[PDB]
Amino acid sequence: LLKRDPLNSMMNIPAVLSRFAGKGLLLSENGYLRWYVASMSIGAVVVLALLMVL
Amino acid sequence: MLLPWLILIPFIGGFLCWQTERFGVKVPRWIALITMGLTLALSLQLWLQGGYSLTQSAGIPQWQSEFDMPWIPRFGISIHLAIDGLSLLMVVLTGLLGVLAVLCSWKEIEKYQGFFHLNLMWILGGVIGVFLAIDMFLFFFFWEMMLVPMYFLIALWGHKASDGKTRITAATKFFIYTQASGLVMLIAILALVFVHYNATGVWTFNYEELLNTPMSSGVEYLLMLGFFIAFAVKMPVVPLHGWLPDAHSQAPTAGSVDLAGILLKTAAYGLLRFSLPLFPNASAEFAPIAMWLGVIGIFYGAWMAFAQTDIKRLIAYTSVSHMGFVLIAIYTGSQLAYQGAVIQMIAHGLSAAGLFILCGQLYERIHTRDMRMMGGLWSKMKWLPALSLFFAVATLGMPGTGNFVGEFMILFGSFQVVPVITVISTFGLVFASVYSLAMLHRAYFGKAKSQIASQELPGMSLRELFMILLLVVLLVLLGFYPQPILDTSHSAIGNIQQWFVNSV
Amino acid sequence: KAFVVTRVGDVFLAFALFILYNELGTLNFREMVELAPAHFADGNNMLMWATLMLL
Amino acid sequence: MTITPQNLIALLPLLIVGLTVVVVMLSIAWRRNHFLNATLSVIGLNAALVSLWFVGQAGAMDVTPLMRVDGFAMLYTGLVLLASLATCTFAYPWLEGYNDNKDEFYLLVLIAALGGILLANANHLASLFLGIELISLPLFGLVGYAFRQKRSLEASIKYTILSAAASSFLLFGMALVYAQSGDLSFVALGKNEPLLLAGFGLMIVGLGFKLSLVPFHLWTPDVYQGAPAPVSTFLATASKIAIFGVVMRLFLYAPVGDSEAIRVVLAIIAFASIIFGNLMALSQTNIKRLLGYSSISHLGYLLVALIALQTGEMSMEAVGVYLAGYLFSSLGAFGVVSLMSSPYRGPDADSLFSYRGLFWHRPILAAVMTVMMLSLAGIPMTLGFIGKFYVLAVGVQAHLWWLVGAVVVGSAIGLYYYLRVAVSLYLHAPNWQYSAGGIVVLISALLVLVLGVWPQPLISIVRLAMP
Repeated sequence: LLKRDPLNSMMNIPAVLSRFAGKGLLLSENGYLRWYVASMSIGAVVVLALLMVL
Repeated sequence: MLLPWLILIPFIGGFLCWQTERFGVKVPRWIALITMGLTLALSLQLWLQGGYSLTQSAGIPQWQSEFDMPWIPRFGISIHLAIDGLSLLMVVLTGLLGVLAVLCSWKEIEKYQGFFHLNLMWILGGVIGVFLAIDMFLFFFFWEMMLVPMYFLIALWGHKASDGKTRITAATKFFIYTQASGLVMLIAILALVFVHYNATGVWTFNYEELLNTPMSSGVEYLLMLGFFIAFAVKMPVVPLHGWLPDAHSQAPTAGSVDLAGILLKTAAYGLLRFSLPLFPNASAEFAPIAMWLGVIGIFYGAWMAFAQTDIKRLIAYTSVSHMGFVLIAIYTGSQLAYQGAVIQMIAHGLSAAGLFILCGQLYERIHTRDMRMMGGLWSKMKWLPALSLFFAVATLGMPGTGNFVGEFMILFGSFQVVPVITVISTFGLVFASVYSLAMLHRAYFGKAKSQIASQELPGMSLRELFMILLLVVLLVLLGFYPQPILDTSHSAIGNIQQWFVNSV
Repeated sequence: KAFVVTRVGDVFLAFALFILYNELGTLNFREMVELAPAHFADGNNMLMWATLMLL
Repeated sequence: MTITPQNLIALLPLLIVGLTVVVVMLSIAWRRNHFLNATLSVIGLNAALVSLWFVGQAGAMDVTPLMRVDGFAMLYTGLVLLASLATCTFAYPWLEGYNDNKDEFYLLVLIAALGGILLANANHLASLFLGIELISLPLFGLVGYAFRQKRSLEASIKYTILSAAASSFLLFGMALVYAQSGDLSFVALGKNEPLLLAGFGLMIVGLGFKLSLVPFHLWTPDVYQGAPAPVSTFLATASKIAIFGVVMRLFLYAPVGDSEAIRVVLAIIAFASIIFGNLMALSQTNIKRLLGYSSISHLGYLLVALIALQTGEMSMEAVGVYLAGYLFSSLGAFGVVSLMSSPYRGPDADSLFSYRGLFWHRPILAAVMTVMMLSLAGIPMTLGFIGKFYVLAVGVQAHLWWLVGAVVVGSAIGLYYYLRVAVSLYLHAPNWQYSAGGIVVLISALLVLVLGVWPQPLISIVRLAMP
């Protein structure tokens, strides 16, 4: 059961989660400029919402 | 006085080897040997000239030599190099290991060799600077800059850019697992200094006035966890040690001598010097968690050592078993236990260095790394396996080796303070025997027909045998006659223990 | 197998060695002989652990 | 107030550069020569650096109600001038291979220097607008310089629509604040009703496009791949260096920035900027997109200092030194990228897979990219580490535990791609102003090394400048 080292692998999951979450963020980028402006509107929406809950 | 020079010779030698790289190619090997000879000369001069048998109760501030210099005056960051007795043992050990590193790299010419040696002296000088460090920022800067040049060693010299397994897993885990915790202890340093700045009103980064800073309970506990996390990823402790076998199995075995024999020293040095005295009540509360992690480390490293099939990962998993004794030693209230840890720690370096030199030596003889593939090489090699038998014998508690007196005075002091966690701990010796015999029988006992490549074997040169003979005789004298270095470390160990006793 | 078994016995032997230093201080045989009854006026229960594990 | 000679000596940076545009434009119409225009433009920017000494003879004072000249603005004008000096020296080797009209380049960079040195000096909301747009119009037009490629025009058009959009958000926010307050002067502002705060959020949108913040970062890859590498030197360094000064001064002076309602929103943007930069930055195999990804994270570290500007006076020098270190690191890295394109070559083929080797091709230039690339990360012996160290100290000082933790874990994530490029320059291999371009990046390499090992003299300059 110790032919492969368990705790080295189970503390590598920060790197696994970071790399996979980084790949998802790269896939979130599109290149189509309409969604860039939609990102600007949706940042304005959340900033005003986050300011009105304060 | 001698301390600025004694941390700078490694950096000066790297500049000069790379300067004379244009002049010649056989120069940096001979330049590097002499420069490490000068390092041990100054280190041994401090051992002999200094009053190593000094007063056992001269307070917490006591130093044979001391250097101060303003570096960043806005926070009081100063080059506060100061050498104690046990710090001087650390310096002489790394000077000797540096001689072994530059001797194992002899007759190793490549496309570039001056780059390798300026990096080699840079990393060894970084460890010396950690060992002489009283200012917290200087300690942290040296702690983190010895950590960058080994990455280039594992990357460009783990294998010459052919396979991608020498960077993206081995070297990268080595780098991240240390630096995240280094930043953790930096913010721990800053939280401690800020609570001291509220108390008194001066921006200071010095150890003597941060030693007795007034802190309310429930506050210094978090800073003690913050110090211990960075001190638990460098020496192998139970939750975070996955970098160690990958780092040792991929770096060249000279880089592995640096990675095992002396990088493992500095964390327990910091647990003795920077974590115990600053946080007495937090460490007194945290003690039983440390004992549980210590016993788990010994048993865990031996099982993982028994279960492994290669050799570099095998000795790399002996190291995590060895350091569990040291951690239980530090987190107890006994003077004898701490003095056992020091001799165990010096012997740990001396018993890992010879094995790694010889494992690398065996690989370049046979061009095969897997242990179970070979077997029965005793009829072929003439001096490698006999000397290797004693080093595997010196790994466990065999008397006449320094490891026995080391681990075993810890157990005396540990049973003096607390019975039940010690009586669990002693059983690692039985487990130390089983992975020691597993190494010996799988590698050397058997028939040479286990491998086809075990039928044409080279000879062994004189200088490798010379540097193996010196280590085996040096390790036997430490096992038989350990009094001189215990008399050296008595006062430094004593005031740390008296402060840990009296401050609670 | 002999090596593993003899070191199990040596762990058992060193256990009594820790207990004797904790209880009676000096490990010399004769000084132990006329120090053992001086230290043992009150408690005796733990000496059987020392001696059984010495055995 | 009227014009006094004190005002003219204070205005000397905005003046020498403007006189340079006129002389450069007359010289273009006279001869249309590349050598004369490059010489005339670099002489004017060097004359602006010389005249920084003369405004240092003048104290902290106003010129008009639009501007306030302090010693803080002296340092920021200097950062912008060296970036303009840096971009013209990197453009001559790239533009020697350009087919025609090789002379409009320096005219636009000179206009952008006017815009940068106008956002250094700010005291009224209108000067904020005259500066943002003066620099955008060259950046509207210079990423579209050499439109003969299929992607330069693409990059120019994407940046054009988006930058006009941000300016329209900034202007609409700028007025919605002035509805409550009687004046738009930074100091006179705020003399927490929702319309002023709502107007403030609109200015954050219009400012966070150019500062490349988390929901506005989408332009920073594409134009950095599309623009010429000489333009990327200016677009990475000078624009955001100049822009960060005015957004810091607004929160320092305005009493509305003291309130926690704006503080929480900017902290979350800073938190997400570090994370949403350093996670998507790993997978890239293109060097220009790689530097554009790192820019988002560097501006995030600047924000985690800026949120604690109001708690402790160490944040002023912390922002200043990280900007100085960030300038030198990006100029060296982007200069090596542009120095690989010694001719125009049409579309330059630069990628992380295209940078195998490069030490046995050109060893000195590989060393500069490695030194700067380790300086971007946080490795010691480099000026980026001292800048990283102050922003950690500022976050510790102000008890922003989530934000300082984000920098550390962002550093932990972002170490990975910097190190690959550092080692990829060591795998197996697959004119006079060019030597001048090499001298600029080699000079920067020496500077970042000596100010990482020995960082005190740069702090003395910064505390000399800070008021």
